Amino acid sequence: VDGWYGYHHQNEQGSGYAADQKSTQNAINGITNKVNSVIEKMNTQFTAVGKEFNKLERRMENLNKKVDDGFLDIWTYNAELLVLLENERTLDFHDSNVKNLYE
Amino acid sequence: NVHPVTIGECPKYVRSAKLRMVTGLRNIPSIAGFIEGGWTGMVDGWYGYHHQNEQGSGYAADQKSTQNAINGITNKVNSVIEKMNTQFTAVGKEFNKLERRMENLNKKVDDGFLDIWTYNAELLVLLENERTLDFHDSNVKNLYEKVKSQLKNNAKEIGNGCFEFYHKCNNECMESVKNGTYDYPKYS
Amino acid sequence: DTICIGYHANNSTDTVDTVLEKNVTVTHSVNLLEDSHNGKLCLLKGIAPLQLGNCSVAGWILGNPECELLISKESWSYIVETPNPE
Amino acid sequence: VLTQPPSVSAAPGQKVTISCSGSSSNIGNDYVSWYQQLPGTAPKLLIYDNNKRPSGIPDRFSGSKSGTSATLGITGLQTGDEANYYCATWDRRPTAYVVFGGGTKLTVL
Amino acid sequence: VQLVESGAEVKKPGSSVKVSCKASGGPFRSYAISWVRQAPGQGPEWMGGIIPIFGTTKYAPKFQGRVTITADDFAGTVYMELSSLRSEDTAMYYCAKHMGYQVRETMDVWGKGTTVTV
Amino acid sequence: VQLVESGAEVKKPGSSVKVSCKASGGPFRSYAISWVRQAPGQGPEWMGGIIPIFGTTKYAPKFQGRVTITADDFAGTVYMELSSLRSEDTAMYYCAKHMGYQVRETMDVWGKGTTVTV
Ligand SMILES: *[C@@H]1O[C@H](CO)[C@@H](O)[C@H](O)[C@H]1NC(C)=O
Ligand SMILES: *[C@@H]1O[C@H](CO)[C@@H](O)[C@H](O)[C@H]1NC(C)=O
Ligand SMILES: *[C@@H]1O[C@H](CO)[C@@H](O)[C@H](O)[C@H]1NC(C)=O
Repeated sequence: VDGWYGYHHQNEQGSGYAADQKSTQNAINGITNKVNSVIEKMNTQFTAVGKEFNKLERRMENLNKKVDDGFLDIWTYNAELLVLLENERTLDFHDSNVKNLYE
Repeated sequence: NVHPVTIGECPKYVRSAKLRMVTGLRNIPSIAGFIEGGWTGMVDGWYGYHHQNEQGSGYAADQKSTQNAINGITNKVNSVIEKMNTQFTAVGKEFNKLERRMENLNKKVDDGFLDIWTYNAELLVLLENERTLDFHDSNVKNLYEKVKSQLKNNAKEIGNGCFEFYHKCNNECMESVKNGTYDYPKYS
Repeated sequence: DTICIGYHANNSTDTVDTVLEKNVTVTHSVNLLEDSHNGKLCLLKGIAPLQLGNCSVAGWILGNPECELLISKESWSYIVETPNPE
Repeated sequence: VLTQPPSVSAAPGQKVTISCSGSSSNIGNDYVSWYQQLPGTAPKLLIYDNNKRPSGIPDRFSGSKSGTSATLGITGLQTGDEANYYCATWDRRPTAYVVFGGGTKLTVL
Repeated sequence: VQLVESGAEVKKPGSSVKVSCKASGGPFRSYAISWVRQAPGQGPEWMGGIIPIFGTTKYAPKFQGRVTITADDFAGTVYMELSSLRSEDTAMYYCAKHMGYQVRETMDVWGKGTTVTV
Repeated sequence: VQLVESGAEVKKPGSSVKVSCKASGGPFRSYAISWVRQAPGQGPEWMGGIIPIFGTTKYAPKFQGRVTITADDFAGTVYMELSSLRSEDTAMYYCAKHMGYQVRETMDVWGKGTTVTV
């Protein structure tokens, strides 16, 4: 319960579980760095409200709508792709850590 | 990152303050193998051997694996350069006092494009930097395994990246182990 | 009688950044960002620009009495204006 | 340096061998390459790795090296095979550098 | 791969001349680049070469001290500067490429060449 | 790394008080965070700590039952709530950080501290 990787030992005086404090620390360091980098790469939104147009200004309204929709599409794609791609690397990282400890 | 407004053949403008791409290895200046650290005495390549026998000792570089590493790194850098196109003439516009909505729309478009391109550049550099180092580590491991899969029982692995021969072999044996053509039956 | 496998090291002090790590010293690297200029207006492939000076676009195109010297110039590569023309 | 005969000549369709005798430092411990130079053009690589030929080189060109001396052999001589020929190697002892041969003029009859 | 040199030069004794070689393809190369020269009625002479990535430069003992070879990678150009010109420096210069990243005796691609007269 | 506590409080017996500690740097930390208190003329007393990622919380037998430690990670804040205040709870409180992710006896960074009077 006290870590991510560890040992189980059994000898004449008894048996029990223990956690490797050394490798868990590097794993935590890497994961924390990754999450902080992901948070930092995205900036906060400021005030952004809409505009108004009269009946003889339909082309400007359509251009405004096009710009808004395009930016929204691009940012949704970016966020989803980033999450999907990092999720696999995390699991590969954990597997490599366990294999390195065994070796 | 000098100015958004440019005339001629110019690089792309970003808000970043640092964009550096690694092409070499980790700098770990530590005779033992690769498990302890790097060798400052090996200068002509990225990976190599250190040999010690009755006639002397010395360093040498593996010309074969360094060539593939250089090929891959050069291809990666060229691809990164090619995926980004040069900026052409791009200057601003002017509006009068009754045209504030058009000015705000122009500013919004400019800011959005700048944000997107800054994000793209930074993410690309950050993601390629890790793959380069993993590539180098895999190359070193492959060289070690290729050498280990050629001596079999005629040598002892002492666990630091070095092999100790059970038989005695001169410079020709070393030059044959570093060659890929080593006669196991001859020294059995 | 002994053979060892190893890699390269030098005395470089350049550092790169990674998703999992920061501030990592490496042996070789390249810089992709430019942040310097010379601070002067200079020719563009052998063609000089048009400098207005005190004048604006309206004064240059209307024939302001203080913009006479601009009359003789009829080719340019770009136009340079002053932040607050008079 | 690498020494070659200054001039060798033979009839068309014959076989010609061009030699070159260096020392144990230049040829006796390194590979030899053979280049051809036509008048008004840059030298063209003929043989490398002491027996290998690049793509586009005909089979009638061959090379070998015994001990200290290397040999370039040409068969099926034509009128267009009259040019200068140079042997080059990678000398390495005090300060390594590329060394070219003296050159040999091949005249056809 | 094509290598293109700069134009011809006419210099005075005691002056210096810089020449450039441009290589087709990607800006970054995985092969070394060498400079060779040839006087009329004589044979080729190797001057020096440069190595990719590492950036090491090698020169010849005859030319050591007077020649300087540099490279610019983001434009794919190689520069050679020679100083203290004499009457015997009149020759034709080529830039040549190797198959590998190391400077060796085998060059497979040569340039047209450019003439330097004093 | 700098740790900043909240302001001073004046409470009545039987009430409850919540205090917060903010840590500089990235919102997510790789080290545990503990709370310590000291009465005037006495020595420090350890209250309890919290562990990153896992989220485990540990308390002291003296303070078990009355104290609650929570964390908010996306703002980088740690909260401590104490209830059933008495006259002996008047003391100065610090938030301290450990070198590792585990709660141990070695704390290397301390905060300024904030006073709670009853
Ligand atoms: C090394 O390999 C080359 C070619 O693979 C061969 O010609 C040479 O004889 C080998 N050297 C030894 C010492 O076996
Ligand atoms: C250190 O690097 C410098 C070049 O910046 C040069 O003196 C040499 O390559 C290195 N010297 C030592 C003693 O490591
Ligand atoms: C521009 O205006 C300034 C006023 O400070 C004047 O001194 C100058 O002569 C004018 N013309 C030019 C070409 O600068």
